[PDB]
Amino acid sequence: DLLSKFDGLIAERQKLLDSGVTDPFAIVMEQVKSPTEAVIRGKDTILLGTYNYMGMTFDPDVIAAGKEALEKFGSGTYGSRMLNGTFHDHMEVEQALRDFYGTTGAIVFSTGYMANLGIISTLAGKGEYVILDADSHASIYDGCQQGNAEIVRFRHNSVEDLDKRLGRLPKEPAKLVVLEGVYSMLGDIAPLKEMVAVAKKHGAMVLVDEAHSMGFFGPNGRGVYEAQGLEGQIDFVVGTFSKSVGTVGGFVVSNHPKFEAVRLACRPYIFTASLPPSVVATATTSIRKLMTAHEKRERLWSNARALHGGLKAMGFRLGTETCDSAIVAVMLEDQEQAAMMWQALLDGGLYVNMARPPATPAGTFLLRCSICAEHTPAQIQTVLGMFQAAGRAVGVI
Amino acid sequence: DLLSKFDGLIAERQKLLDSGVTDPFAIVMEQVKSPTEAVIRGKDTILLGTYNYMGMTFDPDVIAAGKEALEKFGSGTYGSRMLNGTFHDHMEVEQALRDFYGTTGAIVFSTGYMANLGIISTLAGKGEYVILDADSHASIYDGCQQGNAEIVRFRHNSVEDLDKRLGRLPKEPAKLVVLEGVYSMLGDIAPLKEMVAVAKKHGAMVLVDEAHSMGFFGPNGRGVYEAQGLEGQIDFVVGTFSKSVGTVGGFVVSNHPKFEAVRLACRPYIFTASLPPSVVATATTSIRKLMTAHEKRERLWSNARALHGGLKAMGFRLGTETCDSAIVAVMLEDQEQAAMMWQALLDGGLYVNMARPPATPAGTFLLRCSICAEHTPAQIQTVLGMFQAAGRAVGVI
Ligand SMILES: *Cc1c(COP(=O)(O)O)cnc(C)c1O
Ligand SMILES: *Cc1c(COP(=O)(O)O)cnc(C)c1O
Repeated sequence: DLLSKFDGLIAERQKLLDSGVTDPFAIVMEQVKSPTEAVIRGKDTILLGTYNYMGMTFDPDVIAAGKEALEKFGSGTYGSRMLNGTFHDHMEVEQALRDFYGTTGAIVFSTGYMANLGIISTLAGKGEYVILDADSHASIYDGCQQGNAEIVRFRHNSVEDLDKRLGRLPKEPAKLVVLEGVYSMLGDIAPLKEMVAVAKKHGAMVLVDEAHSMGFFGPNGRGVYEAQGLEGQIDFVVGTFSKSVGTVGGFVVSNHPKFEAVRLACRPYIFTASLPPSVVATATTSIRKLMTAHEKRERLWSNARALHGGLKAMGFRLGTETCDSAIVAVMLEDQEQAAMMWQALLDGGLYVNMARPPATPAGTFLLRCSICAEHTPAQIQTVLGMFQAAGRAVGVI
Repeated sequence: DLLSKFDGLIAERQKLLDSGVTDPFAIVMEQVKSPTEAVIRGKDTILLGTYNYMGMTFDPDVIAAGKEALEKFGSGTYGSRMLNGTFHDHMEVEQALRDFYGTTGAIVFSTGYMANLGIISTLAGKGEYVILDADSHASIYDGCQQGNAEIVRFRHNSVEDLDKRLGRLPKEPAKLVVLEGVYSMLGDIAPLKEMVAVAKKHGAMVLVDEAHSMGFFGPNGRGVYEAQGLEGQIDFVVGTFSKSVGTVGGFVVSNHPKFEAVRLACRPYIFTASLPPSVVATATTSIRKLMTAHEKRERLWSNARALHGGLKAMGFRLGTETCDSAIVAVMLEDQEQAAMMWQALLDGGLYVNMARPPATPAGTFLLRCSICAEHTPAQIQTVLGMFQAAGRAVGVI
């Protein structure tokens, strides 16, 4: 029947479960103390495998705004904004995004995934081109699949191949180059300055996903593009509320004068219910605080550099030579070593992300650490000690 | 550039704005009293254009659970359930859905739109068939577009054409018939009993969307399929939290023994952040209450029948001969009459949905009333009086 196609996935998964102890795909946090600590399998555990970059999820203003919105506006919404009306909160979160990014346009979506799906599939039509890195996020590929444009992959992280591939396309049709500021697998950064120069040379529009940079790259925290001096050169910036902001949602911002027309045409925007009052309230409050969260940003980067430098010094192989983002990736030799290391860390009171094939390329086995602004220096030292102990015990270092 | 393709939509929209007064695509509820009343354009307004069927959005247990979840678990989540872990609330809402539908399987998604997008595109692969009503919801069509299956439209509401179209397909490949219980445009009901018999005759699996029926069709409130005696014959049921439950989210339930494999393959499930604690808490609490919300169900249907019967008696042309759902559709003669009627109602203190081409078929111009369990009999009488007054003033009756 229709599920026979999954027999292979089912068998593969079971083999993988049988070879390990804890199922990394079924981690549950049973109680929570903070953005950095929860109980997992009955043990107080430092959280280092989650995307709460700015530790906004327990911010007292964020929480208060969510509670108040529940009280005053209820648990849900009337339906589609366009068809059934909305609370004023939606206009307010879009204004907050305009203010955050310094743009004339902002459109909020129910998720970051849907923001990418919708914007890519709506902007590029039949006969047009979407040009993207070979290792682009799934949501970006899914937007290409949802649309009717031509797809043009370029070799991962290659300015030269972007240039060559773009230059070989027909000149007249409109083109969307889609880039990510941070490559999330290893935590390295895209050469956006150089790539955007290439895109503009070929007359393409540029969309940059800044999901992994919000509040901590660039003078205003707008992202890698801002840090690299590209203010005013990026046609569209897509992001999410689910990493730095601290709730669900997606958005696209732009200065394009016709940007509002996207609401008229974008099916994933039109055909879904608007976000609940509590969600919009937490997002708006968080976004406004992120504009000036200098202390959080400071701690986030200090913590990231401490962890990166500390692990490097211990002899771990990292995904990056320098600490370039809030993701620190430890590279292991094989599937078993990665699982044993991950398990040792978990058993000792540390949760990190494990990434293995086919989620990563064959031959790449990672422990990915995502730093939080609310990690303390002591916690980062504890983490380093836990890595040292597990790494020695397993034989990684 | 990439937005030149919207020049037509932009011009059309502006012409439509110029011909009316209030923009029906930018309705804002500035303050809220209840599920049935808000301030719109400074006026106390009865809400009859929203999808809050069971009035759960201000239920005191629902609100309390949302507030408590914010306090205890914060505003957001760790990321993807599969990759970054989750709170136990996600397993709990899936259990609530298993209990609600009496199924062995339940998978929650970030939206109903994504549940349809994901399940359709994941279940039916290359060489397989998705068979759907010509007037299917956009999310169902978008799932077809996201997937690589063959698409097979059948004539709207035609058991005979479903049968004929199915019978003419190659026999061996697996097939998904996708049906909606309630046709939301006019508020009529699908002949699911007859259509499911046809699907099974041809060996197809059946997916039914029960977004417009949850808590008020069938002995257990499971949907039109339950009401029509199809318990145990439906392979998959898809729904949303955004109508009856009172928050955002989608789900699919099933008794298929391999249903869990969908998590391994379904990209819109994998590549998005899990729903926030407050959202999951409000959903779980609401779903559990909906299992036994007999009083709400009673009022909802009483209100629907009162409105339908009352409008019919006044001489309005309705989309249905009998009151078959909680959507009552008033059919108007032309674009202008619909707008004038809608505007008169709004100005007088009643908000209903207006649906016109190209959202409806050319020649169909609707005012759609969506009833709430928390409407009072007095409010429904007030609504009838408002329709009578506006209809006379505009010339509809
Ligand atoms: C996180 C992320 C997403 C998904 O955002 P959600 O809000 O979790 O749906 C999509 N694309 C990119 C590049 C991301 O980083
Ligand atoms: C309401 C509805 C949807 C959308 O659900 P959201 O949760 O608002 O995304 C999708 N399909 C059908 C048939 C619906 O009725």
